[PDB]
Amino acid sequence: LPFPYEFRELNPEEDKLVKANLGAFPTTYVKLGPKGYMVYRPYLKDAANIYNMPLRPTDVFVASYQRSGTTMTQELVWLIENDLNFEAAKTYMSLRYIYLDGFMIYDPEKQEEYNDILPNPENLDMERYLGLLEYSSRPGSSLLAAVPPTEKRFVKTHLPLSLMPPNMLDTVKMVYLARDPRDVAVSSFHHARLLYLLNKQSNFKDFWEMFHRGLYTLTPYFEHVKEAWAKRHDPNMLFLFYEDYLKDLPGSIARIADFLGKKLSEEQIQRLSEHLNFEKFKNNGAVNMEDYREIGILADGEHFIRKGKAGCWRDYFDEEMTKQAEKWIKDNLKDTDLRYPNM
Amino acid sequence: LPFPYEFRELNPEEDKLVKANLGAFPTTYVKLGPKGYMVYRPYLKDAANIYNMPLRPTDVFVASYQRSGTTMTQELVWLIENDLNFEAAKTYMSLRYIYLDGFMIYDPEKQEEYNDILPNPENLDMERYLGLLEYSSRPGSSLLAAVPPTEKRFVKTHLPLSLMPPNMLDTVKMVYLARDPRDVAVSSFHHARLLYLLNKQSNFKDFWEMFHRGLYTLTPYFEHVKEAWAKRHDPNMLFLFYEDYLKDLPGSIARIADFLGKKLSEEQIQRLSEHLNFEKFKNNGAVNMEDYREIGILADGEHFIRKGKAGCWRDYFDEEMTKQAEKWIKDNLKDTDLRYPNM
Ligand SMILES: Nc1ncnc2c1ncn2[C@@H]1O[C@H](COP(=O)(O)O)[C@@H](OP(=O)(O)O)[C@H]1O
Ligand SMILES: Nc1ncnc2c1ncn2[C@@H]1O[C@H](COP(=O)(O)O)[C@@H](OP(=O)(O)O)[C@H]1O
Ligand SMILES: C[C@]12CC[C@@H](O)C[C@@H]1CC[C@@H]1[C@@H]2CC[C@]2(C)C(=O)CC[C@@H]12
Ligand SMILES: C[C@]12CC[C@@H](O)C[C@@H]1CC[C@@H]1[C@@H]2CC[C@]2(C)C(=O)CC[C@@H]12
Ligand SMILES: [Ca+2]
Ligand SMILES: [Ca+2]
Repeated sequence: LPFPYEFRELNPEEDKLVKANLGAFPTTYVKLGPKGYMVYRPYLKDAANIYNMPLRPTDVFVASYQRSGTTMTQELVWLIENDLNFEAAKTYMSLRYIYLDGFMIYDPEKQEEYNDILPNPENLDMERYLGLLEYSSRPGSSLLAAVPPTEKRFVKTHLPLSLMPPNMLDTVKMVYLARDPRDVAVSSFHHARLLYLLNKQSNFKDFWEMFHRGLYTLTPYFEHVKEAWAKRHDPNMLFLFYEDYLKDLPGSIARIADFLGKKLSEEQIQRLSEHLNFEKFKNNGAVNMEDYREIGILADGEHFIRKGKAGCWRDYFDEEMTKQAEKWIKDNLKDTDLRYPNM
Repeated sequence: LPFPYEFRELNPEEDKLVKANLGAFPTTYVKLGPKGYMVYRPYLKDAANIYNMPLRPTDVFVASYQRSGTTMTQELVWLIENDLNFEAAKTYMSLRYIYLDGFMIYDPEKQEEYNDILPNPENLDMERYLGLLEYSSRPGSSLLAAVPPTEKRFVKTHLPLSLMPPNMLDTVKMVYLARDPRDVAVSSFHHARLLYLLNKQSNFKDFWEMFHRGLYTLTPYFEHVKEAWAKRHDPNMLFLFYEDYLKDLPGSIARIADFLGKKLSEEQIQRLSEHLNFEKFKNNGAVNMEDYREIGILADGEHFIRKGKAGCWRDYFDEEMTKQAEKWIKDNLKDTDLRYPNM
């Protein structure tokens, strides 16, 4: 099966906005497909392979537009499939899951350019840093095909459904997370600050400008959610809202367990929910990627697991931005049954 | 005289490293003085008293950074002062010497927490175990003041000179032992394993990391040795190298005897050297503290008197560690006349 998509460069206006906020970061973008999904240029080298990647009936995918509850979901899905063996789950999440599209953010051609975004390149633990860069050079497809058949493959991706094998849900199970885009925006802003992707001179309004305009990584945001929403009633797709994890963690866990063919005891569900307690999780070395800070690539006062709250976007949007966001959500939810819990 | 030192908590980075290797052990550390000597928290309660402890012209101290030849030296110094009465030396070394700072490793506040580091707490001889804990609760100063004036006091300590009465050498005699830090590191690692101080999951590279970085008990290592080295000329200080005990035991014994005001016969020196034979000493119940194993607090395959060799650090350091250790020693020996025999 051939790759049915053409890519396109950003036009002058789009390129101006993006550069003004992300120009310092080495990697550039291109829009892919008819919906114009923003992908880091390096994604193109593995695009056809991903679209045609061989799937296995045992594969399990945790998909979502970034910062929507992926990490939490991965931990839950992993423990449940592995009979709540919390002990075995103490290994790095990055070793337990393959980040299908994680590679695209790195361009080997510009290797020398990446350390220049760091306040102090000199403090880097080079062995580990170069180690990271090498891993990031490996296309997702290869990482997946590498896993032996007698080992259950856990996949993490932020890729929209239209870029992966169509009908994939006929073979694999997927848990897709969606979150209020406004909160997603604030979390993505900080995430961007965490890894030095955003220009230090840019602020949140700038980021929000790129975001709702479909000029940030893997956006248009709504097209992304919509594809998954449409596959909501499929037996192998479990569409969940990040907000529900907060309002009723126990309840979400039951749904995930059932979706995976497991019946947990009220006690087991309780044990899992406690394990997912924000403070405890935020301090869980296996999932917070704090070891990245010892390597030297994380910014001061930023963490992968941040605040873990819903609705905090009100502390970042001014009157104008607020209305602009309302109109935007309004327009994209018009003539669809998609609705957010907290909205 | 007031205690001229302030203490300081470990900063986040330092605390992370330490905890990762010693966290399971109940007792915590703090850095003391301008040099930042690592002391177990409980040391603070008796710090001022030790700094101001009353000394006696008959007192004799055997000092050193741990695992540098203290025990051997204690036996030699004791026999020589007691007219080679080998018979009277058959009593426990712990009863013949007061371990000035031995107490700091135990915190009565966490009494319940200590037995939890044992594989089998249930096998403990409780009477003796609680007996140990009680003795360990007594500050060193008190143990010393307790000894009657008509009895010669033998003191053992791993405290640097700057923490004891300044000018102390004006009253007491001290024999200070120094050993190649690399070998000291390997011996301290095993010692740490012996008493269950180190996390069972940590390995030697981890320990060596803490060690040369000044994050282990009574380090910075070089500052410790340097203080004693500077007083090497004083008539009441005898600076010796552990390595010399191996290359020329008879020769070291003569120096110790002369330092103490005793003239031994070539035969007496010979009798002493034989008494200090590694195998024989390692099996000497009065100094190997094997009775601690019957109590139940020693780890399998670990002993106080281990290999008794010099240079064996080469079997524990990999190429990188080796260079890192070379640079480190290089830097601390720069602009000083301090030199190690085997180096
Ligand atoms: N155990 C947990 N409970 C609640 N929120 C959690 C969590 N672990 C992570 N999060 C939150 O999930 C978001 C990250 O999403 P993802 O894992 O998909 O990248 C962050 O949102 P915030 O930035 O709002 O804090 C993060 O703090
Ligand atoms: N009679 C003896 N001859 C040689 N080395 C001895 C000895 N008695 C003890 N040692 C060694 O001295 C070190 C202990 O030092 P200290 O008494 O100051 O704590 C240990 O080093 P190793 O771990 O290298 O074997 C130990 O085996
Ligand atoms: C590219 C970048 C961020 C830019 C540069 O510092 C190199 C690193 C290499 C590791 C990457 C990281 C981005 C976030 C990634 C993709 C992860 O979440 C795991 C691997 C991480
Ligand atoms: C604290 C600890 C080790 C931790 C715990 O098992 C209690 C014992 C009590 C006796 C201590 C021992 C450490 C080493 C000591 C200080 C000696 O060398 C003699 C007394 C010993
Ligand atoms: Ca560079
Ligand atoms: Ca206990």
